[PDB]
Amino acid sequence: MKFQLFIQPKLDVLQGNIVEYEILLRDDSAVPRFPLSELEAVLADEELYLAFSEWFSEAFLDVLKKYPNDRFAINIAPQQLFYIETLHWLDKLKSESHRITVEMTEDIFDVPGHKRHLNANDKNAFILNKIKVIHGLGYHIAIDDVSCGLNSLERVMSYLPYIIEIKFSLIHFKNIPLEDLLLFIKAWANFAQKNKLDFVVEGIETKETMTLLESHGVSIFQGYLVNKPFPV
Amino acid sequence: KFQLFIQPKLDVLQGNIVEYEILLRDDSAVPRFPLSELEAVLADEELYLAFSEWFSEAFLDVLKKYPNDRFAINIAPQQLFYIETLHWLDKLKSESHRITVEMTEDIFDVPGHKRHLNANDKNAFILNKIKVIHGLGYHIAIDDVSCGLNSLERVMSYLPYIIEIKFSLIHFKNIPLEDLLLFIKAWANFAQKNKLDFVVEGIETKETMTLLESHGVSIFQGYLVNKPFPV
Ligand SMILES: C[As](C)(=O)[O-]
Ligand SMILES: C[As](C)(=O)[O-]
Ligand SMILES: [Ca+2]
Ligand SMILES: [Ca+2]
Ligand SMILES: [Cl-]
Ligand SMILES: [Cl-]
Ligand SMILES: [Cl-]
Ligand SMILES: [Cl-]
Ligand SMILES: [Cl-]
Ligand SMILES: [Cl-]
Repeated sequence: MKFQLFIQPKLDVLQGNIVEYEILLRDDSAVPRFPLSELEAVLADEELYLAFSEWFSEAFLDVLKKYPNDRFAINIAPQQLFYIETLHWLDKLKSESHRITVEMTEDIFDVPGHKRHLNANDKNAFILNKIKVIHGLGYHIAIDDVSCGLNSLERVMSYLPYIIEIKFSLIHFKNIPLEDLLLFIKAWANFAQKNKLDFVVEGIETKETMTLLESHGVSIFQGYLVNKPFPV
Repeated sequence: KFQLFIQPKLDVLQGNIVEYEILLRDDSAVPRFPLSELEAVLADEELYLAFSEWFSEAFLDVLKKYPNDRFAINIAPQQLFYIETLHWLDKLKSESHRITVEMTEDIFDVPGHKRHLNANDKNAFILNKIKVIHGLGYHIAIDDVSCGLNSLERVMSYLPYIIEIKFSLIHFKNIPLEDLLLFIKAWANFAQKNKLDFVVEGIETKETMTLLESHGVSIFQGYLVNKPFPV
């Protein structure tokens, strides 16, 4: 209803090649924005979540068909994993998982009501299990926006068996002096290397910035330029 | 079915008591944090009122017993959606000048009457309550940074109102210390740049301190590992 898909090509900072396309939810707005309140309303009702899920999986499959040679990243909030429908549509798209990355978002949404009786430890176990399942289906799993939301180092550590990628988004950290932010970037870069994970830095304004990040010992990673998403 | 423990916080280098932390425990043969019980209380306003009345009175008894010392209490951000929480912080406010509110990294379910708020409006509502607590003169610490929801983004959002950030080695057993040390150094610098106090908890012994120093963790309060006990 109030929903549509956008794509953001993810462009390598140094040579500008398209590494993958990320899929983004947007509203039907004058100027489309992420539909935060609408997705939360859907997440709070199993029947609406089922309709949303049917829409999303079909629309996304249409995109996969239209670009059959490329990798697609989709965003899934951990709280989505409390609905079996989420895993059911990942299962139905599983012939394409070799070219799909599931970016687990940093979002803290209200847990669907039929799983609210679980304590905090049992909730984390349930989610980790579902991440196991997604990994088992052969999706690449990435942690999105690390050091944001609930994507703290502890969480990244719990997900670690099942992930291939850590993403750090400069955009989420505007007001931190870069020389201060650089120490967190260096920490995550080293973590990624030690654990044979790909490290991605998103929201890099120019190649100038790359070199900037380059002096202060961030050696191995993929950088993505800032660019506007657009309708699919 | 709840009781309070205290954990004296002991300086790693000279062993003095910096402050005492108040910890919730159940009535078990071996007491543990009563996670399920506290979540059930958080899910029901009437039980939360009754728990709040118990807690605040019990904690006030403690304060009277040790009138010269600083006490740290843990508050989960979701407790801020209940007006009762600010009501008892308001009632204890004559002592706020020796109380630290440690905002925990917990992700509990938000009380039902505030679930209608979108994620942005929920964050603003918590931030407003933290402003209030800071306004009452409490010291506010962020507990267990880089755990739970206490990510760098959150710490940034809390920043005007905090004086302390705490990093707990205990939460990160399986990270090789030379890798963990880069995160510790990042937070140590963040604290200095922002004139926050940096605390590293869960230091087993004095050698660790040298390590921390050799890797740019210059100014911090180290705390030893020790057992809490009934108040
Ligand atoms: C070329 As590929 C590893 O993104 O499927
Ligand atoms: C010396 As003090 C501010 O920790 O009571
Ligand atoms: Ca993403
Ligand atoms: Ca604490
Ligand atoms: Cl999205
Ligand atoms: Cl379900
Ligand atoms: Cl973090
Ligand atoms: Cl506690
Ligand atoms: Cl660990
Ligand atoms: Cl320091």
